[PDB]
Amino acid sequence: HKILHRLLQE
Amino acid sequence: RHKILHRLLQE
Amino acid sequence: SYEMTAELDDLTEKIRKAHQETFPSLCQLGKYTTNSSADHRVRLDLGLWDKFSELATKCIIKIVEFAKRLPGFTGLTIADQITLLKAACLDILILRICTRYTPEQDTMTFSDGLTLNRTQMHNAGFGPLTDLVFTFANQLLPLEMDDTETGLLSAICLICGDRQDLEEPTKVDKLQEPLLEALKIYIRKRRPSKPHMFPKILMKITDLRSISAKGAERVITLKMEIPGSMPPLIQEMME
Amino acid sequence: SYEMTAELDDLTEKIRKAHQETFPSLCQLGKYTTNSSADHRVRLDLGLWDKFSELATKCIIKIVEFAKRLPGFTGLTIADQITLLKAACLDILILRICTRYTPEQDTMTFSDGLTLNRTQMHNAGFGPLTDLVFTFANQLLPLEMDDTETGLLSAICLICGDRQDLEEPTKVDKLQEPLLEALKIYIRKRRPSKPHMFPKILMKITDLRSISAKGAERVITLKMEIPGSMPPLIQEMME
Ligand SMILES: O=C(O)c1ccc(NC(=O)c2ccc3cccc(-c4ccccc4)c3c2)cc1
Ligand SMILES: O=C(O)c1ccc(NC(=O)c2ccc3cccc(-c4ccccc4)c3c2)cc1
Repeated sequence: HKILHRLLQE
Repeated sequence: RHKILHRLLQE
Repeated sequence: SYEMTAELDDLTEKIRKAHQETFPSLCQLGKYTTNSSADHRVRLDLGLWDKFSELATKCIIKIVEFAKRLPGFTGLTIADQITLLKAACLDILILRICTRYTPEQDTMTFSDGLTLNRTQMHNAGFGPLTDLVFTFANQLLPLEMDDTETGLLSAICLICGDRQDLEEPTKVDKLQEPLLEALKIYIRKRRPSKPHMFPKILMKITDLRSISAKGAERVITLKMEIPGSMPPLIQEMME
Repeated sequence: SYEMTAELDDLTEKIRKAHQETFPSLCQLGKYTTNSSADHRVRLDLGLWDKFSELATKCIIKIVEFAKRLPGFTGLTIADQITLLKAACLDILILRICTRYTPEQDTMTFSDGLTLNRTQMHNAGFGPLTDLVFTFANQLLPLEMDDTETGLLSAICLICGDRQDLEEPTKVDKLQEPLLEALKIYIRKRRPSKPHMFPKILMKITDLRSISAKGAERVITLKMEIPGSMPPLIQEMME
């Protein structure tokens, strides 16, 4: 995952 | 057009 | 004597009995094994299928007798009784087999005593859905459900008002209500310790519907991998 | 007629705000329709699909946001946050669009106002699932859930400790626990009559699971009909 990681780590 | 389940229902 | 208390104890009893008398307990079954494709995992063991499909068919028959024992079920329309059976048949097949699971040997036991391991279950027809079915069986033991809980839970699957193409959804729906109450009351009678056990047990139906959805998709895959037709009744329930 | 349930009402309020602020209420949107293939059903309308897949991407983003709003969710490891999201995502996508159903017009509205009729939902990418999803929408109306109950439900769904490949499943169970008692209570306060509403609403998650299961398979089929590739976020959530 590239997106979920970003979106979650904020 | 199976006829089993109905027969089972009827007993 | 309070009325609803009385009526629910009645319902609870009729369903427990209708379950015990249509589905033997893992403890009262004389097990026995077989060596057919027991060590390695293959596409399909025609030998195991035949026997699995025969025992499943007889369980379906058993499940049908269970429904007829449910208060109000033969009060529905025949389209609806038929419809409900076809839509919950696989749900209950899953539930029933998963309560016949033995952890130490990693195996499941049919009604004639037959005891197949995880590999044989796959070879019998579970295929790629095997581990999913077993995992659910593991997440069922900690609940240590009994004849009554397993029974009511099966009746809830069977008496579902949200099933499609029902002639009288509302009647079927009001019919499910007493069951939901009995399960709550019983679950609390049993374990007045763990209080949140009602929604936990109840929501195991979430797992059932998911496995059942994939089971139906699996059955269709089997339908082209088997060198013959499935038993006639299974055909019907899967239409 | 009730009692104090303090730090559970505060939690309940957190869930309602989290929901509303990430999901515009139906009555509060600027509806607009489209003329594209509104007449007859088709395999897939590239035009409708384009906007739909974009609104799907966006709704997923709002879903992730709604998650980070749920107390403790951010406290879980990144791996468990992802595992929980990937398992409940489609279940909530379904839930949301269904709470945007207009019974009389037989339509659904997205968060940009876009309002499609049953046939256009079909052509947007619903295919065989159209009637099934729409049936679920109609089954929700008679419950008259509000944003609080809808948010609480979506939360219970996401925060489920039975998911596979989960590292701290009891940490998750603990988080879910109050969301259950929070719902149980709020329904009792919001309704002083019909007392069998907690179960009825609660096991609508069961319904979501069926659709979400059959839904994933639709998502597989779609990649076989699509001009290019699935929105990266959609693939990331469905693996
Ligand atoms: O005690 C018995 O005799 C008994 C108990 C459970 C079963 N369960 C099933 O037959 C069963 C259980 C789980 C299943 C999951 C996915 C697919 C099927 C299935 C059903 C019909 C034909 C092929 C596969 C499944 C079938 C059968 C017999
Ligand atoms: O407020 C919005 O704008 C909004 C609300 C719900 C959604 N819901 C979905 O995208 C959705 C709802 C139900 C679905 C049922 C089966 C399959 C999909 C699906 C998901 C991803 C790609 C293709 C199909 C489904 C997708 C999208 C946007």
